[PDB]
Amino acid sequence: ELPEDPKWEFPRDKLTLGKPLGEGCFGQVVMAEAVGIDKDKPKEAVTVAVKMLKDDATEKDLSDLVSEMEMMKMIGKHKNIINLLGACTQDGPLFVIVEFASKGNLREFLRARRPPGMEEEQMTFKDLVSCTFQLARGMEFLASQKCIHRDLAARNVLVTENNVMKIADFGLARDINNIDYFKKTTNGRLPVKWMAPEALFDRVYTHQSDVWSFGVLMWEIFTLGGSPYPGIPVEELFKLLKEGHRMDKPANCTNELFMMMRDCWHAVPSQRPTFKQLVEDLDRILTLTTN
Amino acid sequence: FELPEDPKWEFPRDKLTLGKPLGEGCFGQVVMAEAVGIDKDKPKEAVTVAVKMLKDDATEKDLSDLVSEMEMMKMIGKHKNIINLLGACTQDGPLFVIVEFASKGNLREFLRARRPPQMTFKDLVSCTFQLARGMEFLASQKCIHRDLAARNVLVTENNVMKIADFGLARDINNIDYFKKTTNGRLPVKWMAPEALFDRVYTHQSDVWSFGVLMWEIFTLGGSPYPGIPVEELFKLLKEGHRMDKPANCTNELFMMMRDCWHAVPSQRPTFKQLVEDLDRILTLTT
Ligand SMILES: Nc1ncnc2c1ncn2[C@@H]1O[C@H](COP(=O)(O)OP(=O)(O)CP(=O)(O)O)[C@@H](O)[C@H]1O
Ligand SMILES: Nc1ncnc2c1ncn2[C@@H]1O[C@H](COP(=O)(O)OP(=O)(O)CP(=O)(O)O)[C@@H](O)[C@H]1O
Ligand SMILES: [Mg+2]
Ligand SMILES: [Mg+2]
Repeated sequence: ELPEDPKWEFPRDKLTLGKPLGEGCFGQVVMAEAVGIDKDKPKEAVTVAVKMLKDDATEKDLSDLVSEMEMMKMIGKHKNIINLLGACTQDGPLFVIVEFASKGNLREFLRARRPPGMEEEQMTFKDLVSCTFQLARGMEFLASQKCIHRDLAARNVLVTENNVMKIADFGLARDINNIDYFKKTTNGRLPVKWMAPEALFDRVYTHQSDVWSFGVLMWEIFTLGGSPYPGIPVEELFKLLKEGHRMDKPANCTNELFMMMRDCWHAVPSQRPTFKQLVEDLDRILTLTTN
Repeated sequence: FELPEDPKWEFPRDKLTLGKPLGEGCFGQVVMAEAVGIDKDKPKEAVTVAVKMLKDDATEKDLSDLVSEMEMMKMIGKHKNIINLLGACTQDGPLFVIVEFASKGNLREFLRARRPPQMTFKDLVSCTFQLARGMEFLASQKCIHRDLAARNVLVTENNVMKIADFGLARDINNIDYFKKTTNGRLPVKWMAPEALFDRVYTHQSDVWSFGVLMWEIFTLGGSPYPGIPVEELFKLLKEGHRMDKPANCTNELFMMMRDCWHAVPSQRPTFKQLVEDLDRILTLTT
């Protein structure tokens, strides 16, 4: 029932499962040591992350984990994407082997480095811009691979030992050319506070709906891991989005970067910047920083 | 989005004092609260309650499921072995679904906490009987739970077993829902073969789940199909694989589990038959 793909298959006896990285809703992720995984360096144990099902897994949990594996095969290598390293798909549970990011998700990373008195090492304004630029490059790459993430948010970004930002969690990602999928998708399982109005109301997913999400990701970054639409329950966001409600400027944010967020949140999707435009604009801001 | 007001279930927000979170869920949050007017007979009286609500990262489906859960609980009458709806805050704010507090939490953790390195055989039979009575009542209210398991049973300060988590429960008369259900969101290890392969949900699919619940109880919160990943259960169920007898279990109670797991749904006992058979075992025990 699981697909065979010999070029991605990693032998189970070379994989040593270690500490769980969090107890998980639709699966479990565990630290592991993989010995041959780097073909250049056989006999060398690489620390990896292994996504697998839990005991109380649903049919949909297995579907989603297979889809996530296949979506990662279809997406090329990029510096700012969590890349597939391998899979165990035969004579046992499904293991999807991905790059370990030692510093965890970006939400927790930002929150851990907050200055005191909002209610370890601090991030500079330049660091937050570097972060945003890196993620813009990741999404420009994804858009070019015909991939809509649909679940872009700080909690779905991972940070490596070298502070490289990596887009992760491709379980909800779809090919923009998947007509049949988009024609029948009923009730959304995308966090409402990160959804483009057209995605929320009309079930329209494009790279431009990902750009809206990127704007919320920017807001998350410049609030040092704040929660969007603070004090507004999801229940009331529906009505507020239709009336053109938008978030206000974070503390760690210039008017320039806040106007970019506002552009990301244009009512008309084609009037939002492309990721390509976001990479160029952010590059210019990063080089003009003047610490 | 906006909910209609059902005046008989509406509770005013200013009478509800949210307290300690009882654990962050996957599709929502449950919090302890004090509700003062909640019992209409006793207006002055502060009742400790549980409040189900959305999280900040809530999906459209999370809101749907919380509304459905509230509506399903309205249809179900009061019963000692069911978590009952007490009220809802549905207007000018986030949806609060107010339910009976069970101080000792879910049955899985309760049993695991009392494992030898506290429960008698009679206690485990009492547990099973109580839950059989709960499900007999639900079946009679035209409710299919679909997600019967130890983690969806709550234990009160007085060790009363209460069936909980009606989020996935459906009315047998909900044909529109059953006609279009795509990929299941029900834990595979508790699903009747007909529910898993054919998307057929009946009281008899709940009876299969009850059998797994029995196995969970008599293993003191064990994990079903031990060492068998969900991935390989699909094939094993088609070949008629069934779990073996727990240590703390009589041949009688194990044969009842096996009956609950009959291949043919109509050949599985009804909850009514399970209540009568378990009553007899409870009175003949000790
Ligand atoms: N490749 C990887 N390297 C390091 N940490 C990773 C990782 N992939 C995931 N993680 C982290 O492991 C933890 C797993 O927690 P959990 O299993 O509850 O997932 P989650 O909280 O992200 C819910 P979901 O992924 O279903 O949206 C998270 O902190 C996640 O960011
Ligand atoms: N009415 C109630 N009284 C007391 N405890 C309750 C309760 N309803 C839920 N709980 C407990 O609160 C905790 C929060 O978990 P929650 O109810 O969100 O489910 P869960 O964490 O098992 C995953 P799921 O969302 O799928 O149920 C659990 O320990 C649960 O058993
Ligand atoms: Mg995530
Ligand atoms: Mg539960």
